[PDB]
Amino acid sequence: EVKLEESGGGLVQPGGSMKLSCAASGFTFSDAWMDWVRQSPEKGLEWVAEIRNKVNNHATNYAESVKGRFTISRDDSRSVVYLQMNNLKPEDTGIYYCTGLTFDYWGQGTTLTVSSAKTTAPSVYPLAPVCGGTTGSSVTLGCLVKGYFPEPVTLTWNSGSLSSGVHTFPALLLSGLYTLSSSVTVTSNTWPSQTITCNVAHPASSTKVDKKIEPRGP
Amino acid sequence: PGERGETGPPGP
Amino acid sequence: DIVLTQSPASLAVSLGQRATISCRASESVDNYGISSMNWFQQKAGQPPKFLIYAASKQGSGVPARFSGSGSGTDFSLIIHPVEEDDTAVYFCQQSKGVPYTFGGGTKLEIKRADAAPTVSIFPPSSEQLTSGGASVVCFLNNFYPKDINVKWKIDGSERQNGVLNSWTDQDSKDSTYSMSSTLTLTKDEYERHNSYTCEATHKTSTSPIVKSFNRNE
Repeated sequence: EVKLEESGGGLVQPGGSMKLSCAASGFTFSDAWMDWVRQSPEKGLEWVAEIRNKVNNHATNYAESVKGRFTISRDDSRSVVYLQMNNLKPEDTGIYYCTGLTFDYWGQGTTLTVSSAKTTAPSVYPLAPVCGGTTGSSVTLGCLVKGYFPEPVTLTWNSGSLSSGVHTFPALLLSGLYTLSSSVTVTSNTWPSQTITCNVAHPASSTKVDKKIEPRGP
Repeated sequence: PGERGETGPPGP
Repeated sequence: DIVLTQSPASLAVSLGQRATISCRASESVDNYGISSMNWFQQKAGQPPKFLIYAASKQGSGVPARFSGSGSGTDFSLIIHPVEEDDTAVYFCQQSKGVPYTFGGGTKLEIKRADAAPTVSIFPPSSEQLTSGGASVVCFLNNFYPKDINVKWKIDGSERQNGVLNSWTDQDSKDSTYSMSSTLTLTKDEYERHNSYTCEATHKTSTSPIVKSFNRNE
C-alpha cells in the first residue's frame, strides 16, 4: 500500500521560517513527481509546488504567491520531499498535503499556523449526565476541550477503541482561543459498569490528557 | 503514469 | 491561470438516484489530444481522494458508479447509483499546465427520511467550576434535515450571548447530522441563576424538545 507522512507543521511568527517534510513508501520514489498542495477556508485547494523526477532533471515549479519564499527539494536516497518556507505570512496558514505521482496519492496533511499569538494548551473537562440518572436504555456522555491555540487537537474515546456512536464537533474560535466538544453514546449497561475515558492530544503544547467520565456526586 | 501519475500533465 | 468554476455549489440526492456535478474552465484544458481534467472526493476530516483522470477515465481501484465526461471547457462528474457513503465535497482539477488549479468544490448531501434529534444537556463539570469557568452544553444528535433551531433559557428568560453552535458534516453511515450548542458564562453569573433550559425546534415536531436542570440537584 502507498503511504505518505508529512511532518513539521505548527505555529510560527509572521516573517519566520518552517521546513515541512514528507516520507513516502509503496511506490518507486526516484521515479515519482511529487507536489505540495495546501487547503484553507479562504482559498480552497491551492497547488503550491512541484518537483519532478530524475529523468526530468528534478525540475521545480511554484505557485505565484509563494515564488521567492518557498523551496521544494527531494532526497531520492531517503525517499523524502522537503518544503522550506521563508518569510511566512498570515495567508500562508492552512493544511499542507504532500502528494505523490502528481495528485494520485495524498498524505494526511500537517497544519501550519502563521500568527504572533502564543501557544496555549487546552483545558479538558469530563461531561457526565445530569444528577438524577439515566432517562432510558442508552446514555450520552460528553467531553469539552476549551481554550487552546493553535489547531489542531485530536480527541478519542478509550484510546480509539470506542469509535462508533461518537460525534466530535468542529472547533470554533472563542475570542482568540479554540473550543470543541465530543459526545459518545453507549447502552446503559456499558456505563458506568465499564469505565469510559476522553483522550485529548495537543501536539503544539506537548499535551496529552486523559479524563475519566465519573457520575456526579451531589 | 508510474512516474508522472494518471493526474499529471499531458506529455509526448 | 486556468480558473475552474463548479456548479452547483451543493445538491441533495436520494439513495439510488443520479447526481450530476459540473465544472467549467476559463480556457481549454485540452493538450496532446487529452482533456486534462481530474476529479477528487473529500470526505470529512480527510485528504482528497483521486477518482477520475483524463476527463472520463476511472482511477485505479475506483468504484463503477463514478464516471466522468467532457472536453475543452465543459466537464461533469456523474454518480449513479448514489450511496450513503458518497456524502462528500467533490473537486474538479486541471493539470494541463502549471499552475495546476482546483475548482471550489461541490457538496453532495444524501436525502433520507426525517428524524428528530436526541437531546442531552450537561451542567458545568466539577473541574471547570473549581477552575473559575462555567459552560453549559447541549447535544442534539442524529437528526435530518440539517435545519434546526436552539433556544437557551436561564430562569425561564431567553438568553443569546455566549452561545456557540457547531454542526457535524453528514454521517457516512446513517445520513444524519448532529450538533453541539454551548452556552458559556462566568462562574459568577452561573451561580446567580438556578434553572437552565435548552429548547430544540425542528421540522419533525411542531412543539419543541425541551431538556433542563436546576443547579442545586
